[PDB]
Amino acid sequence: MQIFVKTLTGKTITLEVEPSDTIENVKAKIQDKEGIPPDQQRLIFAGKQLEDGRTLSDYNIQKESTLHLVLRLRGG
Amino acid sequence: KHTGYVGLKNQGATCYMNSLLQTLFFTNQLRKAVYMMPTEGDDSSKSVPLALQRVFYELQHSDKPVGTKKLTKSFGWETLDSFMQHDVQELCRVLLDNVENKMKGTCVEGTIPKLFRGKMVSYIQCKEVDYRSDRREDYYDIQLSIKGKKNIFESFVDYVAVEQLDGDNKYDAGEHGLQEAEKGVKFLTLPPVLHLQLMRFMYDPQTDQNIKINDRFEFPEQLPLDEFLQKTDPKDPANYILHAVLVHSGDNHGGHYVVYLNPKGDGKWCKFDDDVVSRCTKEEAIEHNYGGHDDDLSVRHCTNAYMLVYIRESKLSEVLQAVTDHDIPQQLVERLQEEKRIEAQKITDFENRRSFKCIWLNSQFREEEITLYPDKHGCVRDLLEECKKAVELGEKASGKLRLLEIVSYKIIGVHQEDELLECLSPATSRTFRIEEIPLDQVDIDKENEMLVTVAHFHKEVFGTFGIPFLLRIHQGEHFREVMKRIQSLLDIQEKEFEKFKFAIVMMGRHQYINEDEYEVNLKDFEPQPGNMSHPRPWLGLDHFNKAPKRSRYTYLEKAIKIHN
Repeated sequence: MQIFVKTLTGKTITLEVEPSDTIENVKAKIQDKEGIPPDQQRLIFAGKQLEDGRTLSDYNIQKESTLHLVLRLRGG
Repeated sequence: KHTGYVGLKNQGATCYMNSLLQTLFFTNQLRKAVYMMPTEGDDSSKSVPLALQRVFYELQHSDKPVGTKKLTKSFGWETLDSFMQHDVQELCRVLLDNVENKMKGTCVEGTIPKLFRGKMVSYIQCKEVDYRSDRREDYYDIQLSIKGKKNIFESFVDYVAVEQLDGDNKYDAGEHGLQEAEKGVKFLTLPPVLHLQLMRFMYDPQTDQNIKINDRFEFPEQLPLDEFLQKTDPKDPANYILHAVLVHSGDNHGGHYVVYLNPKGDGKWCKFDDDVVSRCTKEEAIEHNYGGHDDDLSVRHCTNAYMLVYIRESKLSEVLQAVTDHDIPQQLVERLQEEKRIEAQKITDFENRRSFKCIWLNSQFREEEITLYPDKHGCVRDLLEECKKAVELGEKASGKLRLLEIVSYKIIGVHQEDELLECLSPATSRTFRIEEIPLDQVDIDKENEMLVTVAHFHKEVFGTFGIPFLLRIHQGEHFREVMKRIQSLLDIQEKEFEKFKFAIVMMGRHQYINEDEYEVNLKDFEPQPGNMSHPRPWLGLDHFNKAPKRSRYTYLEKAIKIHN
């Protein structure tokens, strides 16, 4: 199934994935296509940030769902 | 405080958490909901909602900065996580989800979505085929693109702007395979509370790493949003008021967070910087966080707004409804009140202290420089008592000390033992002195006596010097006795004493007093009928000094002449 990710330039890219794919697998495909290291990407869907270790089916992500990619501004 | 509200203690690198906590604390409808969560059988160590109830309770009731110590512990964090620098919006997405799930099965269930959840549509049209797809999704925030846009208006325009699904991003229409398509997004619902995340980062190909975008980006005070809805509403326009500005100073993965708010919703802004709340001006919360100032380069360059919080004009009253103690359940107030009492039992592991440099006046009436280490969130009594076990106490004496604020060698007031150390003036002009109260000034007679300020000066009333001191004066006393006391307080030679002169001083104007008329009357040392934050009149001593000196300045000096 094909999902969408909104990138850091606000453009929509496609990803070919399966429901059993883990979040890390999805991030690896985003790295392959966009170049962003997995350890800096965060994916937001329906307000919940997707968590490493869980799968797309856990979040009811389906064909044509859009994920929002962001990165971090750390402070302390 | 100086503002009504108080801040939060920093554990090490918890400024993002303090900022976000203040943001949610002034979401009054959410605070009222959090108070109502069932935490009666919950363990303090493992209850996120209960820890949130504690932080909210203390932020409402206390007037000293609030610790978030238990809050990170309930997250399951060790103390190594208390020095982690994190993203405030990431913490928002995790905390709000965790609490929304914990509110499920309770009475305030669905509160977070009612306040933050919105809906949007993703329309997809194929360019070469009759295939139109339709997808409705939820969201709790909006990631607005920053680079190349001038203000929020342009960034919302670009968000709903139609994008092209071309080349390697062809649309999988299933039947017709990958097709060239057009993707568009429109808004169906804008929640009562709008969290906007400014996408302040990009990939820099020159350094092969991600970079914070410190360019200029304007956000309006009033936000019109009916332009970007699919179906509008003439009876309820999507008009928003700015409620919070989360500012981030610094690097991509390091820096410091601050939060600006107008909690009441009226326009009276104030700044929350960890354990310090301080009023400010609307221009400091808005215009000065557009940022993208690359000139005169200091922190300002990478200091700019990161997260914006708007509230719908028509929802301002329900979201910011006032919170009394009739909104707080009994068992929570008593859980926390009876929770503190177990701490009057318990030397090690203290604390985020500050260094306090001041003058210590001894029993022999001479000065000693001393630097103490009190709790930054402690009071004056803590500082005085901290002094008592760092000095000699006199063999026997009053044993009670006092703190004086001295500007220009005059005592301009005594500080009560209640005053919090944070509210002491940090100005350069101020010098604080701790001295032991003399015996005749401990329990002084109110009707007849009074403690007056004495200071030295030299022929000009503003040319003050030496060491000021407090002197007890008795009603109707003959002045030769007051001089008798003053002399027993300086202890220099008898010869220098008759040279003295004595005067009453008020507002630069001064009147000398007769040493032989003996006229002591308390009415002469009292202000103008109405004034007390007006300089207290004081008694001045006129004579010559013993003072330190400084180098000779030449390297070509002095004169001026035009020879022709």
